[PDB]
Amino acid sequence: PIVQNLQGQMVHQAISPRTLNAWVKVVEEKAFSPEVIPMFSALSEGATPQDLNTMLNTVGGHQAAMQMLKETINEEAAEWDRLHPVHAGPIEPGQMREPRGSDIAGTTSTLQEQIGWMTHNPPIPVGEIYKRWIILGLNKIVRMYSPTSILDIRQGPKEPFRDYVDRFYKTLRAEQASQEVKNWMTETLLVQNANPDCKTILKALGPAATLEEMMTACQGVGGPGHKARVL
Amino acid sequence: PIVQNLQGQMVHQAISPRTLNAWVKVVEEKAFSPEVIPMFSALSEGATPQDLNTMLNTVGGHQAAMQMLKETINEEAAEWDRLHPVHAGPIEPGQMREPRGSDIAGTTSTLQEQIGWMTHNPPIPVGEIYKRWIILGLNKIVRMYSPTSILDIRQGPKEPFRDYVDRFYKTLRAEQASQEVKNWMTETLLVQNANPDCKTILKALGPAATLEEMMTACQGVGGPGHKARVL
Amino acid sequence: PIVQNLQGQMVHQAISPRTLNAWVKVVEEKAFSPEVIPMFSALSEGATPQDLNTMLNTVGGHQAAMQMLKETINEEAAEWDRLHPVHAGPIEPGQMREPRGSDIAGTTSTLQEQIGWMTHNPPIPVGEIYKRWIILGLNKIVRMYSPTSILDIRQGPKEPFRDYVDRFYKTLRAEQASQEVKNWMTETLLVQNANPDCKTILKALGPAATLEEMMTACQGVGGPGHKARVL
Amino acid sequence: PIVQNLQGQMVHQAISPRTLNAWVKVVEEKAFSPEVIPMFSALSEGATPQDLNTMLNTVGGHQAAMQMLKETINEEAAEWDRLHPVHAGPIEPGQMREPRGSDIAGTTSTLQEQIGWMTHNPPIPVGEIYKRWIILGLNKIVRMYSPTSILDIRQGPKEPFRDYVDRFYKTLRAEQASQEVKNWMTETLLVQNANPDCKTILKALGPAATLEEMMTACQGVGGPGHKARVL
Amino acid sequence: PIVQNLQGQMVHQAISPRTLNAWVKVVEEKAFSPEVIPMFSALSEGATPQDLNTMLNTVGGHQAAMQMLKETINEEAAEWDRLHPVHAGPIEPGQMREPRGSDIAGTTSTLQEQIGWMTHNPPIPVGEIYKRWIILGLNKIVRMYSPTSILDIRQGPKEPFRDYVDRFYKTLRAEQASQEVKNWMTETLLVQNANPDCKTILKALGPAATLEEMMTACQGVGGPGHKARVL
Repeated sequence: PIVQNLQGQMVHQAISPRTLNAWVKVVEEKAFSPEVIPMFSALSEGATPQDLNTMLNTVGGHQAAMQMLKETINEEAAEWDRLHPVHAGPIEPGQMREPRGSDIAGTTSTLQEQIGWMTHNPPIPVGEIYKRWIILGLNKIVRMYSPTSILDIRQGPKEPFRDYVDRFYKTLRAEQASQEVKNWMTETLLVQNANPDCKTILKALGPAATLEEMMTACQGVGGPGHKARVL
Repeated sequence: PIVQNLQGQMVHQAISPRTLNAWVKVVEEKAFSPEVIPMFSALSEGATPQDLNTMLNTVGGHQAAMQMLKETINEEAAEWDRLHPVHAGPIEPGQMREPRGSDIAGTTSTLQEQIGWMTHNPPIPVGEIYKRWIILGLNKIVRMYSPTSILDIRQGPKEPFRDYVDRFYKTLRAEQASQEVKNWMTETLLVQNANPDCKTILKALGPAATLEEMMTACQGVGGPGHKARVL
Repeated sequence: PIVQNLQGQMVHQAISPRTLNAWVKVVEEKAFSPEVIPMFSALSEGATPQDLNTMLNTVGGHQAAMQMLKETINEEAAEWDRLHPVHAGPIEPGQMREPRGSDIAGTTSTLQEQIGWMTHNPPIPVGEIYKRWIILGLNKIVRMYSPTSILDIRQGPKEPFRDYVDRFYKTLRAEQASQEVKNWMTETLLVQNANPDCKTILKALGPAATLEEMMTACQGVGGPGHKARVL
Repeated sequence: PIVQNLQGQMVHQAISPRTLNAWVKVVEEKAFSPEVIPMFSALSEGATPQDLNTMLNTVGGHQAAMQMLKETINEEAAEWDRLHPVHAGPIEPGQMREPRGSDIAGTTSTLQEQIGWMTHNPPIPVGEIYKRWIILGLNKIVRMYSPTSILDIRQGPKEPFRDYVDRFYKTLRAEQASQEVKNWMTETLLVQNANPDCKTILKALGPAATLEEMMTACQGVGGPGHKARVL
Repeated sequence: PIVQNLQGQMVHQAISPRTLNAWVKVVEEKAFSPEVIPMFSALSEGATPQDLNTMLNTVGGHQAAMQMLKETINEEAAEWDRLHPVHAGPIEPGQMREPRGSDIAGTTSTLQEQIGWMTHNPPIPVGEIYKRWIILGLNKIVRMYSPTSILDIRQGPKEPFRDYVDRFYKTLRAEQASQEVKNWMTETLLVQNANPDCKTILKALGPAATLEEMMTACQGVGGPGHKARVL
């Protein structure tokens, strides 16, 4: 990634094994979970295409998803080719050539030419384009190895209301659908699969208008709320 | 290692005992498996010929593999002797001698004579060549200690397609043959040594179809498929 | 047949005795085969009616086929006489007469007259009209002798697909079907009159399998007599 | 077929019968095997599309394979048609008719209408493109006679090496492996799937070997006699 | 192939299907036999490298031997490449580009290049250069079928002299043998192991006598072979 940004934002240092082991511990245990996306992003803000490749090829497990990520990136580098009819040398004497999808993806480009674009004035941000495409793929794998299953879950007769709404709101985050389809998940699907004693409170006070009332309401079904596993 | 933080300037910083502790603990655990090869390249980025030796000899185990690398680096040292002369014209202050394959190996040279070639204008690539001879040399270990006959690969009787292709790539990564051969293993042996019902769906789909189509297919063969347990 | 030039000077010669010696080998071998229908065409290029009659007369055996043909062609002469518009007569100097079913046979036309119509720009293409009449009867010959039944054809229980699939397309080579129906026969009935063990695999491969995978199906169920030996 | 004459005019030579009798015999004897392929190509030179139909459709046996070729030509005529649109650009007195996919196939174009593209400048190459879709079709059919697994086949215990070597190279000729691959099968698989007593010498002699040296290897399996075993 | 004078206003036309058809009929009837190679030597005069490889390709059988010919060919071309290094390359009024051994083998030349060398002055006859290497490929096979054992081919007193003629001249000519080797071989394998009543006869003649006086020797000799001599 680039280092010493207050001094100049031009001088580099290779990806840290500490950084890679925290990615490799995510990629085992949390790769399929929505939280992958901001942790990856925070880790790889300021990175080179070389850095973005090196995190994924460091991974020893989940080799189909690493392949799924490789597919998404070619599918996107293929779109850059149909989007941009780019030429080989400089179209303007005195300036850089334009990057292609392969130069963006890190196949046809040295660390020097990658940071040549980012450091050139004005910059051309060849890893800010790359990291987007790994986020398309992280969204694609979050679906592929781990779909929502929101019909399947429900509140059982001795099961707590708060913990069931904690699951549903995680499931609804992981969901990639439009807003109106998810709005029905909250105002009908939740109300339908809740226990009937929690159902009265759901239908009275509106889940599209309050939730704090219903964290205090409905504490018989799953039993007293201070004896709960999460505390 | 060399570190840089200001443009045009090189400066050394000493190898850490904690950098070495991490190294020798992932060699104890995983040996020289592909998850270590771009972690080592990231560990040894700036590393001198003095420091590389320092990583090579701090390892206590896996000595047959280490010895197969000692044979490999000095074969390459032998080859640098073959294609370049020995430096033996007389030297003076303000005159550097040109490296032998052993000066590149660090096995007849002091830190000052090394960091001199390396911080030079324009620099001599004395740290990058030795690193290369270990990265080739680990690929050389990996290919022998690779346990799995890719020719004799077969799907589990209750196994899902999704774990089968994931196992398939993971195994194929350490096999020796050039990538055109890997590509045909992937077409051939994955369609043929899947479980019988699947092997027909891949024939209907096609051997040359896109990896999403192949990853999606064959679910519920061998009993129900399954997904990551983070919702 | 005539002699081609670019001089318009189109001289005539009698049919080659060799062209007939090749044909009277072909009539004995291949006379009710699908092979004889463009193979007649291949030897009768530039034919006058007298060359088309001469091929007919030079056959000694298979008189029941040459007779059923000659019937068919006389029906087409008679068809063309009902098509013909009666009594146009010599109402233009510089204008050839309109041809009847007898002129196209060669029955009320002399050889010189015949080459006239042909060598005219645009032609009146009498010999080709006759040839199409003959090919049209030769199709009717193959239709009436050769296996053409789609409900009689079937595959036995330990019978290769390789030999079946071949004599299926040889059945429908000879048969007439409109395109829409010929799609339906190849799709529907070829799979359906297959044996239970092949047929499940052919349900499996379906219309989704490409014809290189489809029409080589069933080799591990048909055993060593259904696989190829390698010569 | 056609000969070029008098400053770009072409004039027909109708086929020789002794050509036509050979051509149908080679298919009747060897089917669609490797050898027919350069011989069809030679039949295909100096001929318009309509002749190539007369030569191809004369095949009366082998009709499943001929469906697999025919449906290749059907498919390739669609690719070519949707590639170049007929009559949608600039047009004027004296221009000739522009060719569809149907016209290259010789379905919707006439004999001297096929020559009309051929005698134009720049000239259009209707024969060679048609000839091209047939040759690609005939490279599919050779693999119908070749083994479905080339890893699982092996030489029997008392079986000749000379047959074995024959069989492997004739296999590589059907399959049409990539260049990295092919070089790796003559080195690895041929060695591994020889019989264990043919193995011991072929490992020892190795794969730099010259073919006579290699063919005079493994005569020990035959045992002692007056005959040598390479014959 | 090429028609008219090679050192003249040479012309090149498209290949007869007959020439490939005829050759491979001979090969399938008679294989690599002494009557055969002189037919191939007669065809080659006026055939281009592309034509010469199209004949070699048109042979479908006999493939361990056809490989040994392609290997022997490349071994002549490798030696030729090294012997005859390239001089200067493309010359604008000069040679279009100059051949190397793989060009003359057809391997890296297209037909317009093969025709441009022969239509240069001095003409380079690449099929005449090619022809001799190919005949060495034909010959290389037959020396394989020939016994190499001098112990086994030895004369003895029981069997007639005519019958040692095939065995002798088969092994002797299995490679290039000089006069010095042959007189060693005629004494040691033949004339020293004759019948004792023939030995003094053949000893006054000596090893470099003619074969017709060795064959007609032993006039007035009784014993084995005396009813089986020509005189």
